[PDB]
Amino acid sequence: TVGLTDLKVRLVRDDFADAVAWVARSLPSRPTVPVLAGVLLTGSDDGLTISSFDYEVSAEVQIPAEIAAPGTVLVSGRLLSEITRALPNKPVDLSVEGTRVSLTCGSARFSLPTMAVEDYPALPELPAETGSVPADLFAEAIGQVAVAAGRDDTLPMLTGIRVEISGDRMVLAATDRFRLAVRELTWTTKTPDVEAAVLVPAKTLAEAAKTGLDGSEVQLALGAGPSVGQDGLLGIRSEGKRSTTRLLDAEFPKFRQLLPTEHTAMATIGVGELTEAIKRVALVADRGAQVRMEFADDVLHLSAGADDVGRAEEDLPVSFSGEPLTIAFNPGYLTDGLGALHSERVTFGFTTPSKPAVLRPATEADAALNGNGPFPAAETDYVYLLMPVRLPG
Amino acid sequence: TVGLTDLKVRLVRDDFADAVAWVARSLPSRPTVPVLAGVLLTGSDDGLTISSFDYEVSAEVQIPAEIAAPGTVLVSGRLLSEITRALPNKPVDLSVEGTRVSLTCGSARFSLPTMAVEDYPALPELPAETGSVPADLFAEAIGQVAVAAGRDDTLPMLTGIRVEISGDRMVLAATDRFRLAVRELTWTTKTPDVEAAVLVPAKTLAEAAKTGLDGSEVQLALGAGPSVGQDGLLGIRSEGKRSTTRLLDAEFPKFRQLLPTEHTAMATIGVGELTEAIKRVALVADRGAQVRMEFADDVLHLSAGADDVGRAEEDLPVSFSGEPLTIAFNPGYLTDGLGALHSERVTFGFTTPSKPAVLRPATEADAALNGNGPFPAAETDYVYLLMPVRLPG
Repeated sequence: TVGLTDLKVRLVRDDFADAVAWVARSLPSRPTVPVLAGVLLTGSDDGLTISSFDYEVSAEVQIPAEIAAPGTVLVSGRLLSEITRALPNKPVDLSVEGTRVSLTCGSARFSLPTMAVEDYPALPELPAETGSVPADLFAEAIGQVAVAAGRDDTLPMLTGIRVEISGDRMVLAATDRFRLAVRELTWTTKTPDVEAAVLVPAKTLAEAAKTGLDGSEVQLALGAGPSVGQDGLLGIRSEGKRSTTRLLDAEFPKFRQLLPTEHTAMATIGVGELTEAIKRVALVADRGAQVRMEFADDVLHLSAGADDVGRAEEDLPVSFSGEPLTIAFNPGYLTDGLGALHSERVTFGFTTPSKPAVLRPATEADAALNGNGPFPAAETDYVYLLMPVRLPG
Repeated sequence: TVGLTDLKVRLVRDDFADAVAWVARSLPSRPTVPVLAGVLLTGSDDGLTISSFDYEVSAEVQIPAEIAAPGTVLVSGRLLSEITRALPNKPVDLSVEGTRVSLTCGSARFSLPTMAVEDYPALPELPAETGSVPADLFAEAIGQVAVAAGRDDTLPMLTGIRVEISGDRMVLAATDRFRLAVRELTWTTKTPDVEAAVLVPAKTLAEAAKTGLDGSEVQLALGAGPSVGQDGLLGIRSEGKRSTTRLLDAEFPKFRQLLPTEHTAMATIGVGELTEAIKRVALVADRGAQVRMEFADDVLHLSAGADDVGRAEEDLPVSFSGEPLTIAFNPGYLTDGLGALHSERVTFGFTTPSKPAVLRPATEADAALNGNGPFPAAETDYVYLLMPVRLPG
């Protein structure tokens, strides 16, 4: 709450820099309201609360700090971040001089102008906790799904990652219209028979996955009972670094219907070698490119390029089964999926050279797979559905 | 010379990739004549000559290669570079199919279109050798001087580095109008009493310093006797990688006159600590910045910034001597010089807070320097003359 006192605090660099860092990354890029570019520093009760709010993304962290006089100060976020990033490891003194915010440290001294906290907005209080998730695994999931998230703000449906809860099983899924990534993940709920679904901004969720899921556990807050998701914001708290994200109004397109049941052809090949081959063959093509995969008798004839700029073709061995095939994909999307599998060997589920193709981690179940087909699809944890492209004609 | 035969050659990746690399970096960025974007591959006498010419920069290298049929082929330089950069370590087959240039390697095969070598220009034959220089030391010099080279093609005088020869002593010097870097370097001449001076494009010379002076010695070819420099081009050969650079018509401004004789004040301080302090204090200022250095009683009060965006100040110890001082410089240029010294301790020669300041490596001769002054200037190997800036008023 507002403090009539002028702040006066002592901190340690490491803590202050880490906090100002994680809070600075969550800042926007100088938006309409200049005040939003500022960072809030609320010193009280032996702790310094560093906060930032974007009317969409909230970031807050508290630090142990020897308080000499409480207070609240708003200061340029980017400038604070750079300075703190350049401070020596010596402890940091921080006082207020009316309209200035003196920051002393060793032999260096800084004097930043105080931004009008009077105009600064509030900081949304996070919703009621809904459950807990493992950090590294959760971040891995967000990373695997966000790969196929739409990055055009003119199509909000794709701009987000759908987070679904159903007991101790949640489902993350995003799509860019051509690629559709899905990932099941088991967690812990505080509402036993909770079932809900929400669309989170992919950029912000991925942003938190890179720098927020730093602890051993990550708390997810959406609500309680019938109010799960009703709050309209998603809270994420880990290691005292708690952040908020306003949800997307648009609803996610029905995606489960798009997942094939049976696969006409199936291929299994090493991720690394395939990726290298795809990049190699792609270098010939220009920006607008196309990787052609001709599956025949456990051999993949990976061709591409045109007769004007040049054409490339590389032959690789493959554990193939089913009817032969000649299917074309986008090199970028294909590389994206292969890189998101986080597996040592990839399995492709092909239906039609014009219908979508499944990319999922290989399983020893698929190793014992030979016949004419069709073949049932496996229930892998992560699946990447890529829409192929047209062939020369 | 033109070969009626269609080329057919076998090489090893490492050699071919290194050659195509060094020759590709010397290429322009798709200039007026598309043919210039191509790379020349002349296979003859057990060797493949990879060449490229920009009507200004020439790059040529020869590789050992099993020739099955000689020939000459022109192919897209960037495409060749990327492909060769992505080839496996297996040997590389290279044949010509009329209008195509098939390149086989292991399981991968490429087919690039042949560019019209009929329109390709000649490759300037290098001038008569003038002498030899140590590689690492020569590159170090070019790097130390090029730091202060003008990068605006609308002022050719600054666009180059002046290379002067006088026996076994050469002098490299460049200037950007505000910073003026000079470097003396001893080499070996083939024309005993040779004396000449030339202006080389700084971008191209630095380009060669990063990737051309790779051997133990670097040969410099300008001419012989009175024809030294008359050729109009500079040849540089090392480890069979020989390159040419067309000289600049504009003449270098008289710079020796600008070097002060006596210094009113002198400072000696560690490079690292000073650099850190300058960057720290600079973060407060915006793009258009200014580092203020107040030298007083072996203490440097390094302040900067304005009362609107903020102001910083850091106090450092210094081995100072002479009249006190308060001088301002540009943070970028100052950092550039300090980084170009390649020394552990820097010595500043100050004359007037408005006149240029000298930055040169510190010497134990300066360690025994105390008095009112003036002080004579030392004849260091490298000197960086920085023009200060105006103070608030």
